[PDB]
Amino acid sequence: STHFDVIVVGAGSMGMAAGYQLAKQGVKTLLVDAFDPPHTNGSHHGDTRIIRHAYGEGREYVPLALRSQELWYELEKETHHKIFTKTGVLVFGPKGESAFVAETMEAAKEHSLTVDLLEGDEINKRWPGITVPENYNAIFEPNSGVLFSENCIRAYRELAEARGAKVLTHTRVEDFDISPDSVKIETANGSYTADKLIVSMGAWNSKLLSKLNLDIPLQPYRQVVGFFESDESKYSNDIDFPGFMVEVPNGIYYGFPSFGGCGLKLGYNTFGQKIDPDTINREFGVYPEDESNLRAFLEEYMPGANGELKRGAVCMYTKTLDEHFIIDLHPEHSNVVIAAGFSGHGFKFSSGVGEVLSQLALTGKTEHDISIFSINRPALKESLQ
Ligand SMILES: *Cc1cc2c(cc1C)nc1c(=O)[nH]c(=O)nc-1n2C[C@H](O)[C@H](O)[C@H](O)COP(=O)(O)OP(=O)(O)OC[C@H]1O[C@@H](n2cnc3c(N)ncnc32)[C@H](O)[C@@H]1O
Ligand SMILES: O=C([O-])c1ccc[nH]1
Ligand SMILES: [Cl-]
Repeated sequence: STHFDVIVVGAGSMGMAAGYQLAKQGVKTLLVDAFDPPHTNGSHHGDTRIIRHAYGEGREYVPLALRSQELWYELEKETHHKIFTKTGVLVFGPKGESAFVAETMEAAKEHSLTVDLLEGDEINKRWPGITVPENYNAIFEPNSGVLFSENCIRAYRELAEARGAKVLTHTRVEDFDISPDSVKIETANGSYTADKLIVSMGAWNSKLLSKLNLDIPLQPYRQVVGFFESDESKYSNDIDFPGFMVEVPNGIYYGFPSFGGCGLKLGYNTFGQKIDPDTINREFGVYPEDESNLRAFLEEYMPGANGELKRGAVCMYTKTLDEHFIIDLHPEHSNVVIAAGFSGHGFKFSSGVGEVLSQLALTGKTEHDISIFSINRPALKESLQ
């Protein structure tokens, strides 16, 4: 005989943040997760995540990125877990041949963000360890950096539970039963009811949203990252090697400086295997592209960090057709909030989204402008059953 004010299905990056925001307000919340967050089955492991402010995916994300940054600073002061390191983020690519680089620069200009603009040999000179052609240009953002994503979720969870939130782990939600005055979920461990529901199952939204009469194109992608033994005198966070996201002819790559000798971490963002979250192979190296795509980049742009592979991780992106998020109320149920399709670039915003989700669930509205994340926008090609 236990109901709840709000139920969060999927206590990961977005869900746990929401749980923390709700618990802080004394809202009796229940968070249900198929596993035990943080874990290595979803989209939040791999240890680190980049947070950028000058948004190359679109300047409309800036306000949320800035609020998220402030919230990350708040979390740092609230927990013993490490949350953020200001490595700065470097963005580069061939001059005049990168929409990403261009939009990043424009976003920086339009929002009066503090950035450094350099090109060619200036890049190589400032950051020994980086070798780009003379025709390359870049924009460096000194105030953005790296988030320790697993620590973020763990901190949010510990804070939320301490304030009353309940977390039901290793419990997969299998169905939903929504009424105008309440919401109900069904699991093998029991059924639960509340006044409001927040759906944030990550990669699994592409399989379970149909249970909510929603037909939205969502494609999960297998994305790997590798840690490589590197020249610490050049790639360590200690010597200010920055986090980065760059565009080269074959696509977009991202990386992190070596922290305490863990080695430089690199990822190839443009490519990934289309998969099912329930049958995805989470072993690094099973596909020759896993390690080959990464070394091809390192050999050309960061030769000193192309050493032995120290560690590998397999994680998932969940893309929408326009690659913009989905944060909105269910079109037929104002008491249901949806957080989906973060298309590989949503963790940095998770703190902000947690606040947005909490507001939508409790009031049906949010102070933040989330118009570009509308669940009813045509660019999504959504529908119902
Ligand atoms: C994969 C990846 C993503 C990524 C990245 C590097 C890699 C390799 N680097 C990033 C970066 O530098 N900066 C950034 O802003 N984003 C970056 N990303 C993307 C980001 O990690 C993802 O967008 C984010 O983690 C998405 O969060 P979301 O909360 O959607 O996904 P989750 O953390 O996986 O949580 C979902 C949870 O729900 C649970 N679940 C699933 N099914 C069920 C059912 N049936 N019942 C109950 N719970 C369920 C999962 O267990 C999971 O915990
Ligand atoms: O959003 C990002 O900064 C990012 C890096 C890799 C995937 N997403
Ligand atoms: Cl994602």
